[PDB]
Amino acid sequence: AKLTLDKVDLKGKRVIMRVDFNVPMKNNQITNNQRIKAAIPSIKHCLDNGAKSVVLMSHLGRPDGIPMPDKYSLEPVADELKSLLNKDVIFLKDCVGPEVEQACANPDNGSIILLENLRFHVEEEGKGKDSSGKKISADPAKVEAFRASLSKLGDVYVNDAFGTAHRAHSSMVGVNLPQKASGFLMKKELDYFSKALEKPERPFLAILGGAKVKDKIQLIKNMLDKVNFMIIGGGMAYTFLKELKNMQIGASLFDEEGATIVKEIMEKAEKNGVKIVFPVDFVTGDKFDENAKVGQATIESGIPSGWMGLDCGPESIKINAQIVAQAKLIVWNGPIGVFEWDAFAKGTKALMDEVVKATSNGCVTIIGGGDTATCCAKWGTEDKVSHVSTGGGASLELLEGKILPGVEALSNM
Ligand SMILES: Nc1ncnc2c1ncn2[C@@H]1O[C@H](COP(=O)(O)OP(=O)(O)OP(=O)(O)O)[C@@H](O)[C@H]1O
Repeated sequence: AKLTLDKVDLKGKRVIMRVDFNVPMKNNQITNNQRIKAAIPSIKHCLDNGAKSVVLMSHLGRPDGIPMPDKYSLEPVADELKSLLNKDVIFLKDCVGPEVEQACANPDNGSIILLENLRFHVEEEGKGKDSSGKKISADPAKVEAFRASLSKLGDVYVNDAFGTAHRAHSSMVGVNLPQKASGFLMKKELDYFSKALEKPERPFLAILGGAKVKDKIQLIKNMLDKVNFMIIGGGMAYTFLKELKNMQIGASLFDEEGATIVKEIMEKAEKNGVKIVFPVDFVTGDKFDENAKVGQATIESGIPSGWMGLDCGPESIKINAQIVAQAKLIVWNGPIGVFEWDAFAKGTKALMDEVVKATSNGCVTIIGGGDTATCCAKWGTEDKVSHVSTGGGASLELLEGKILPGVEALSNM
């Protein structure tokens, strides 16, 4: 329901665009330009649609409100963008100030400008850390002076940075322009999560994985008000199993605090006519380590002392397959085993295999931006599923029922 890039007339207008350029980079090298490739459609569309200019702002790393051009500069990204675009980019040493305003006042037609790391200013995030790592706070008055500067730099504002739309930062909620719209990536993020929330197709399956239960209560609860089925994997499972199946979980992880909301969750599951499924057998390790001895266990046998459950097993994979294959909409957030290690990634991979199969068969599949979005990368299925969120933190909040400021800041119609 929010304004989008292709619905705005960018004829002869300057465009201030907030994009995701937080790329892994060691020594100003950039070890994965993926996120930079991703923003090109939006920028291209602006040039191709008559934009006088396009001003790009972003952040990279953890400078926490201190300019740090030596390790978190966007400069290496600015000329990496030139390569990818086969067009020169003008890098500005800062993101605000007199120089930055003149440079973007009335640029030559079609020029592309990239401002320095926004987080070099404590006003962007609204918080920070000084020379000794201690937390400092931005002055609400300087924050608004910073935002007044950023707004001048453009005539139309475009947010194509979903990954930080769950945080009301300056670049996200502070640009005051008549039209604030979603970029092509952002638009896609919204288009799909809108599906899994406004009026989902059924059967709607929610696969929730992860380590602790305490920080998934909201996500679990909000999903129970919408889905038909729900699978819970990952370390969480052991908390529910010990509490619902009197299972000896050995030395597996256990969320003591979350264990007290279990019965509250199962209630929710019942009032909403949903039946959660958990593993039934497990792949174990004699220690939380990649090359640990691998063993097997079931709910009945439980994990031996010392050992711990690290991935679901053969019967769990089968049950999972059956349920995945009967869904029209699947939302997957969180692997169901320690995917970082192959000895215990089988369950997660099998699930991926099945989910990809569901996409081919008409099922819309949505993946969380965190640990799950990287799984598609490690196994090239980023183009075999309906959607892979480009932002873990934001997708989690969206799926939790929380308000995403960056989004509500966008214009309507
Ligand atoms: N059976 C398990 N035992 C111990 N740790 C596990 C197990 N399964 C998964 N994990 C761990 O869960 C960790 C992530 O936990 P956390 O809940 O913080 O993120 P998450 O639930 O995976 O969310 P997301 O996938 O969106 O980033 C992974 O790094 C993985 O190592």
